[PDB]
Amino acid sequence: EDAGLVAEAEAVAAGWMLDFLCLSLCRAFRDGRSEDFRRTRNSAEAIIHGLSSLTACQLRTIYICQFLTRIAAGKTLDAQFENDERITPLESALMIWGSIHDKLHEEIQNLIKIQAIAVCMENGNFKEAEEVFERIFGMPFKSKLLMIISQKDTFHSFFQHFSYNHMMEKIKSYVNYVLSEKSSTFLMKAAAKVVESKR
Amino acid sequence: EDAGLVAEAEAVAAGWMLDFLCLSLCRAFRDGRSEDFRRTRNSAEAIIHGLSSLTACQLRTIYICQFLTRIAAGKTLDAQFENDERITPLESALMIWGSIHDKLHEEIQNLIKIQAIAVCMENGNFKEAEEVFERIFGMPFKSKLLMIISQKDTFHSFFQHFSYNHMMEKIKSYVNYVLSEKSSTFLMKAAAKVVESKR
Ligand SMILES: CCN1N=C(C(F)(F)F)CC1=O
Ligand SMILES: CCN1N=C(C(F)(F)F)CC1=O
Ligand SMILES: CCN1N=C(C(F)(F)F)CC1=O
Ligand SMILES: CCN1N=C(C(F)(F)F)CC1=O
Ligand SMILES: CCN1N=C(C(F)(F)F)CC1=O
Ligand SMILES: CCN1N=C(C(F)(F)F)CC1=O
Repeated sequence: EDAGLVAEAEAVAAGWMLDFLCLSLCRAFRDGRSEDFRRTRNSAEAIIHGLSSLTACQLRTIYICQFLTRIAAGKTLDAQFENDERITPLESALMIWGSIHDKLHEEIQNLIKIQAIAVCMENGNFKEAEEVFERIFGMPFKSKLLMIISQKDTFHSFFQHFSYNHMMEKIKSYVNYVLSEKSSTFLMKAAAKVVESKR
Repeated sequence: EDAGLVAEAEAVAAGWMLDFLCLSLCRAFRDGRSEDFRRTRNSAEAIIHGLSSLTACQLRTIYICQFLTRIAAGKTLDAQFENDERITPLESALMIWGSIHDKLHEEIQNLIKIQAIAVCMENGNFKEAEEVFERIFGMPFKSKLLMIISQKDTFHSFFQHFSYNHMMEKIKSYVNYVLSEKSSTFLMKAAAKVVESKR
């Protein structure tokens, strides 16, 4: 047995597992299956430790997984992430997005920027909403948005175009493109072939 | 797309990933690669959540993984496991082993029974050594073993036959049999084929 060849095969399999888990995470996110998403994300983070050197495609795959994790936790009331990063999950999703269709990219970017503030207002945390606003936008629009937060004007018309549902719809359209690109990756294709043979 | 067929294919892939991770864990245990073992074990525990119904073979695979985890942590000074289970890792390995070659099975069983006491003595925790003895053996041999613990006779000749190294050697021989049985499982075989094609 050659330890070097065994290690290379383990890295090849880690690559296959990463694509399979990204495809699973994308489907769980699209379907709103939060518990399945939570389990798949735990598996993706563990499997990613099996790769020490990533290709450009593999880097894109791990950042998509990290991005969807932060979007899925967008309205969380758990302070552990913010205690570590000193920013909210939607702000972290924005940092990832900023690296990784320029029109769709810009639309998602602006929806996340506004919703990073709006989810704080929805949760009744207006001090955090103003803190998020200062980190993102620290202009008449900026003054209007500052007045909205100041007056706790959670249902201002500004949020009809920049809504939580519009952010989720645009992100899900992007997820459908990731789903198509990865739908024929090795592991899921072999697994689907096994299932189709039993019917 | 059929959610039912997608879920079935995810369970098929979880089965393949479980066998691959068991094979990896066995090799890391045999090689003494503790950090690789730690990462592989984290991946196996996450992947196992993708199966809700296990076959008899899959149950054997998860219990082998759980068993080797407790053998690998046999000399641990971390109290979190004992705080939860109120037993030591070697005692938990014994519980799993008791369910999972009757001669080799009995030899491993008795080596773990003695070493569950001996690792406590090695660590200078003789109160735990006596507590482990009472849980396992609570007879002249029992009286001799009780006197050994009482006198802190860590290097008594009794431990030459029932040594830590003999326990690890017998367990590694059993691990080599698991390694052979799983060496041609789907995922590692496909991965090895990819690596062999690049040379
Ligand atoms: C319905 C959209 N959605 N999907 C989520 C998860 F967790 F499944 F990815 C959270 C979330 O808001
Ligand atoms: C940086 C840690 N991490 N890894 C993640 C994933 F999904 F890629 F495994 C999500 C996440 O927060
Ligand atoms: C699910 C664990 N987790 N929480 C994160 C965030 F930001 F979404 F809250 C990142 C991360 O790894
Ligand atoms: C050398 C034998 N061995 N392997 C171990 C691990 F962690 F790699 F599985 C711990 C241990 O005592
Ligand atoms: C019962 C939790 N657990 N799962 C393990 C493995 F390896 F099977 F994933 C080891 C372990 O202690
Ligand atoms: C590695 C985490 N862990 N520790 C265990 C033991 F018993 F070995 F200490 C079981 C388990 O799941």
